[PDB]
Amino acid sequence: DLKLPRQRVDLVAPPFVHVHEQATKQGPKIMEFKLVVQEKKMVIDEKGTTFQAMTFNGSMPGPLMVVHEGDYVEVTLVNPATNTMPHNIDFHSATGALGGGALTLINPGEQVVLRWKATRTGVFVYHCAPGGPMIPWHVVSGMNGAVMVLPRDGLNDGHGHSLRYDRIYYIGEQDLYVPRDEKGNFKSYDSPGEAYSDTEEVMRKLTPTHVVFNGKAGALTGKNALNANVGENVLIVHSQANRDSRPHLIGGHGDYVWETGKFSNAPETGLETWFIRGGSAGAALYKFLQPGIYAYVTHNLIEAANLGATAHFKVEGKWNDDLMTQVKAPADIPTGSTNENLYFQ
Amino acid sequence: DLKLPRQRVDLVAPPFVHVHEQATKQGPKIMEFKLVVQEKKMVIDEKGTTFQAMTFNGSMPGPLMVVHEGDYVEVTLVNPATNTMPHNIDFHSATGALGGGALTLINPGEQVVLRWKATRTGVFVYHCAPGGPMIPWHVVSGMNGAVMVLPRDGLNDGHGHSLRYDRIYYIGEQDLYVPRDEKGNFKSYDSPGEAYSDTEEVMRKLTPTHVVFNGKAGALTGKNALNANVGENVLIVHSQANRDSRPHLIGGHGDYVWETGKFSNAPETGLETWFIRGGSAGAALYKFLQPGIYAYVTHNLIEAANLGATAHFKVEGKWNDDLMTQVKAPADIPTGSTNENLYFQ
Amino acid sequence: DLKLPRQRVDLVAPPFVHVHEQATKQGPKIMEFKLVVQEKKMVIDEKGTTFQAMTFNGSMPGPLMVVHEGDYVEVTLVNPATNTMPHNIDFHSATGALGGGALTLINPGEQVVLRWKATRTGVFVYHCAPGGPMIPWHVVSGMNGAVMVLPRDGLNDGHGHSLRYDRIYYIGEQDLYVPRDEKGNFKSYDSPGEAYSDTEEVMRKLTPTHVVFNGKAGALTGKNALNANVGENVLIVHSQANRDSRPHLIGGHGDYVWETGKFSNAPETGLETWFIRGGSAGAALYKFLQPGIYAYVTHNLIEAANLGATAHFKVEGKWNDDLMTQVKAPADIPTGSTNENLYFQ
Ligand SMILES: OC[C@H]1O[C@@](CO)(O[C@H]2O[C@H](CO)[C@@H](O)[C@H](O)[C@H]2O)[C@@H](O)[C@@H]1O
Ligand SMILES: OC[C@H]1O[C@@](CO)(O[C@H]2O[C@H](CO)[C@@H](O)[C@H](O)[C@H]2O)[C@@H](O)[C@@H]1O
Ligand SMILES: OC[C@H]1O[C@@](CO)(O[C@H]2O[C@H](CO)[C@@H](O)[C@H](O)[C@H]2O)[C@@H](O)[C@@H]1O
Ligand SMILES: [Cu+2]
Ligand SMILES: [Cu+2]
Ligand SMILES: [Cu+2]
Ligand SMILES: [Cu+2]
Ligand SMILES: [Cu+2]
Ligand SMILES: [Cu+2]
Repeated sequence: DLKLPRQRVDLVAPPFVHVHEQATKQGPKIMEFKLVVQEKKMVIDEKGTTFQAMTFNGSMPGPLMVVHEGDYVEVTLVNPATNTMPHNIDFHSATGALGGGALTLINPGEQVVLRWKATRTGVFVYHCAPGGPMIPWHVVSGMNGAVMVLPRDGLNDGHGHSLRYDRIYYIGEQDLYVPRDEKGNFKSYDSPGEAYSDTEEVMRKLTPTHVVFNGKAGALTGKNALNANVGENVLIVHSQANRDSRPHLIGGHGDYVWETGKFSNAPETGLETWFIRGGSAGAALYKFLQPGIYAYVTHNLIEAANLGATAHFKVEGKWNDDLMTQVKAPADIPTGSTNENLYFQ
Repeated sequence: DLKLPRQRVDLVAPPFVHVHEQATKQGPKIMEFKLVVQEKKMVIDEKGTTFQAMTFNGSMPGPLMVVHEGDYVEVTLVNPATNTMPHNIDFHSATGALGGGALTLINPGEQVVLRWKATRTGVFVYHCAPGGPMIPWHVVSGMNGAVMVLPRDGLNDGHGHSLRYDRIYYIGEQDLYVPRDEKGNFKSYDSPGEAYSDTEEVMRKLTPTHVVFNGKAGALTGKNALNANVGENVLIVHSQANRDSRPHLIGGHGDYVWETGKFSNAPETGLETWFIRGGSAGAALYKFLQPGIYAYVTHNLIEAANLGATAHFKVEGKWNDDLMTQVKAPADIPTGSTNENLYFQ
Repeated sequence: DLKLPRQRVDLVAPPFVHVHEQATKQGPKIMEFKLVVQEKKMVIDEKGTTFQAMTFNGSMPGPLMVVHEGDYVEVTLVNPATNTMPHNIDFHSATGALGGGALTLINPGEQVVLRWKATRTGVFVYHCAPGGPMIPWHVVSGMNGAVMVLPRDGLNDGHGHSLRYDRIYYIGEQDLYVPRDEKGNFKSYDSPGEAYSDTEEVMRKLTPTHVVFNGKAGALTGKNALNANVGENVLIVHSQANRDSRPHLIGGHGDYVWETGKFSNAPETGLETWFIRGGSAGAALYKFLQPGIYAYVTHNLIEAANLGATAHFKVEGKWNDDLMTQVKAPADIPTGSTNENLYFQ
């Protein structure tokens, strides 16, 4: 009895996002998405450590889904008979039934269809939540993604001026808890079930062994650096389903930041580092002003450099010597300089 | 020489709150409260683990005290001779003398009366603070609560519209540090004094063994679930005196959230997860739109599911199929479905 | 080809700040600062524990640099030949080249001159960032400070009223990771190089051994307490380059707080505890209303009392009995009192 145009959306693998319009004059639609659970071993660091992962659509994070305020979202969740455990899905964007968790529990070999109305604008987390201690275990094993619900008029700056992005990326950050053997080496398992008890012991101490973007250390570095151009307005959506994060664009700023991730609230301007609370998504706009390599990190630098949480942007364009310049290149300290006279010696 | 009506308030045990008016046309009063320290063993988890607790009024958290801006708050603190240690009280709502800590130090068998003026609106923490390493130890042993100072006109949305709650609850979150024996079992002690040295060693590593609401794992689940009704505006006050928290209503939102907890600042709207900084109280409004069970958690899910930090709301009313509906119940995956053709396989 | 007045600034050791104007009618200048790297052993706690530190200008934190929006900042970085490692500098206030890190790498015996334009107002972190795992190691060894870029009209309250401070202090908070021997005693090293491998193992677990303000436990207590007077508006700038902090003035409030530290955003009013995200600086105003000792802490009380993160303010003036008063000093509990009748017994 819900009589609205339907539209099928094909999701893509993060950090890219499926095609969508920002501002729209189209009325409300039923937007149809399909997610298939996949349990599999994945590599999570540059030394080749492996991990028994559980994913939506084979990726960590799950794909970003984009709809407009007032749309209805109809999700088919599929749990193929190759999987070993029950799974479900809960959307933080949705209202009732534990975000839909209470309506979507499916055994291997089954599927379910849930519909929810997109009544609140912003970016939101979605994750598996089977019940009890299964909940943290599914989420930290990789079963979490995000949804963005745009206002029909697109983003604005909270002072009645429109904001438009040229480019969008979705960075999902994941905390992982990998057991070690007596000698400190990471342990390997043949199934998720088998990893469980040792993993639980690591989770209980609340300290991750890895903190990764897009599912592995180095995933968004080297040849998979993110691309941009001087002058472009880039939206970066950042989610963390379980633990806090402090995103920082090294060499840049957050021009407009919705750190709690909800478009009904005016963004903050000109931030250096912002804060994603565990269990939420945030979004930041930035207009690149200078070419070159930028590092996008969590600004716990131990986690960024040593546990895996660094992505790269490669930005093409012309350098602006007004903003920054090397006045004098590295040179010998002058013989006639007197730094030994300074207050602190 | 302070000539104002006096009024005695009877406190109640959390998560309930003593009777009060929201908006008031009464002038400033002296509001008189009494707190009695109690040291005692308490059960803190579902396996029956016990802990040497120190409390105000026998509860963790201490009772919520509610007054209006401009009131004077006169607190009698009582330390009965059955207790073993000196205690005091500091209010984050108050100005001077370390929030009153410097005026309220009492040995067992003594009492003291402090008066402070409620000049700043919001929710605030109160806690014991005897001096030095005693401070964290008293607080994490349970000696902390909150006070709410309402504007005389009641809450507003920051755009000049009144906000009124139908129902209020106070959730105090507590981090606990319970020593373990060689074999990993939790240790038991006959006095707070005796637990001290082993507890200090656990505190120094900054990782709690339990994170509980209203003093124990499961305290606000089962038969002590919180009650509400579709349509009701519920205020949830959340405090954490020592460590950060990220509250999340599973299946719901924060309609209006004062995450730093101060009513002079306009609330944020439509949050998924909010953030209580350690050493503070926050407050969130929500109007229930759907019946059923909701879980209120910190959205570090390891802490929520495995360390104790989950409460339940049971909400009566009629389900709204517009907001959310199960279109197709769990069913076998169709033989003629082709999920093996999807981008991620 | 940049034709502007130059002005040399002499930095001073934190928590004090070099002389500057708040509001200015002067046009843009080139502001010239010099920083010299110093590697040396420092004492970091009250038991005399030592640590292989790396600093800018011999202090942890580095000096606060103050300029106005539109100024150009020209920094000479000097790495004397007594040091053992390459170092550089990155400013979060600057745009491009990893905040200048990519232009400032200097070996011992060398110096470099970088110029950046101060286009964004607020307080910002600066830190060494040589590349890879060297980055967290340099920062947590002490190589980080802050810069404040003031609006030309000075601070305002976000509702078009001017804010002026009578007094400014810079509190840099530092997380430290000191290795322990088998018996739990802190280990000593003869060089930074030698401490490295053991320090890395401690950093990987993400739990600091010390959390200190101005470079050591007790640095801003006793005879080095900070000074103020009843009636004065004091600006406290707080930075943390690597880990989150929750500042709290015990006995006071944050009258006006820029917790994300950026002056383009209206401050919050009347906070009890605020939140500095790791990798950022924040600023808070407060007008002292009462004389006496105040403690400025991070409100993780374990860290404040047990790991080193407490400073003192000593405030002169007259006590205001209206705001707070001891109505009845500590006294025996009356024989005819009946506390045994209270709801919680
Ligand atoms: O109190 C009525 C009773 O109805 C139940 C049956 O399980 O379901 C209601 O809520 C569901 C979502 O939780 C809807 O799918 C269903 O249509 C609705 O009738 C119970 O939840 C509830 O106890
Ligand atoms: O500098 C004056 C001197 O007076 C003291 C005496 O202890 O107390 C003042 O402040 C108290 C609260 O801290 C008030 O109770 C008292 O009435 C007031 O005179 C000292 O704190 C201070 O050194
Ligand atoms: O793409 C052009 C090329 O120029 C380089 C040479 O290293 O430098 C540009 O950016 C520098 C700052 O990163 C400026 O100092 C320099 O003036 C500018 O030409 C490369 O970064 C870049 O690949
Ligand atoms: Cu699952
Ligand atoms: Cu969730
Ligand atoms: Cu106490
Ligand atoms: Cu406190
Ligand atoms: Cu360095
Ligand atoms: Cu940085």
